[PDB]
This record gives sequence, structure tokens and C-alpha cells, in this order.
Amino acid sequence: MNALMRLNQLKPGLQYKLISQTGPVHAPIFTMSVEVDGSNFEASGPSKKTAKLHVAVKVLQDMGLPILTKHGKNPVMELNEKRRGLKYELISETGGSHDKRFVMEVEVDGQKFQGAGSNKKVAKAYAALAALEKLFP
RNA sequence: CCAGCAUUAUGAAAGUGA
RNA sequence: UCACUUUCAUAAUGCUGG
Repeated sequence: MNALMRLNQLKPGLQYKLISQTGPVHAPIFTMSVEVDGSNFEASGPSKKTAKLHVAVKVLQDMGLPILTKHGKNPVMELNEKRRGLKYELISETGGSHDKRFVMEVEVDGQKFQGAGSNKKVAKAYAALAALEKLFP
């Protein structure tokens, strides 16, 4: 329902610009503008985040209402292609502020694999690649 | 700033049907 | 060429924890 979500669904990669910040520090007023379809809209909001919603709203009103495998593919597809339904499992997660390492584990019916990464998605992929490289090719 | 869960849009790969 | 299901990558939004 949000303007920022919708508007960006329809106008990907769009540049919002801050043109002014007025008012006292404890009660700031931000104003953003954007050009779309040749029209420039300007809206203001209490913060930078919202000022944008307010503009995107105004726009919508006008309109109507990476790690890879030799096969050159991500492993987590390949994995699911060969053993459809494999389950992955978070084995370690460390930190909670800046650096965070995750260590997942996928066992192939009989063989198991593990991989660490900064994102869970990444730690998971590495665990796949390893299992794949090691068993299939 | 880092991370997690969820929804929506675009892209790719695998299977089924016409 | 169209529809449905699974997986992944990118983006956006919402909330939570740090």
C-alpha cells in the first residue's frame, strides 16, 4: 500500500532529491522532490524517510489511485534441481552488532555439507557449492 | 551501520499441462 | 508461445533484535 513501495514498483531506480531542511533541530522539516514522466513533484515531511512517502503519494495520485558454480549458476538452484526438497539448517550465528558469521548445514541423504558466510543466504550457498563440487562433478 | 522474518515487482534455471 | 509449482539473484516496503 505504501507509496515508496508501489511507486518504486512502477519506477525502479528512481532518484529522490532533498531540496531543503527547515525548522529547529528537534522539529525539522524536510522537503524532497522527484521528476517522473516529465513532471517534478515536491512534498515535505517530518523526516527524510517520510518526506519521500509524502511525495510518492503525490505522484501516485497523478497516475491513478556473487558466488556461482561452473555451470554458471547459483548452487542453491542446482542443489534443488538434483535433490528437490533438501532442507538446510543454521548451525552457528555469531555476533550481533557488526561482523556476523552464519554456519549452515545441508546433508544429502547420506552426505552432509557445511558453509559459513556473512549473510545466511551466503553461508547457505557455500554449504551447497561444497556438497556439489565434492560429490557430483 | 549489521542481521532476521514477512509481503510486492523484475530476471534466470528445473518440472507439469495446453 | 500461455498457465501453474519449486529454487536462486536484484530492488523496494513494514516490523523486530543488535
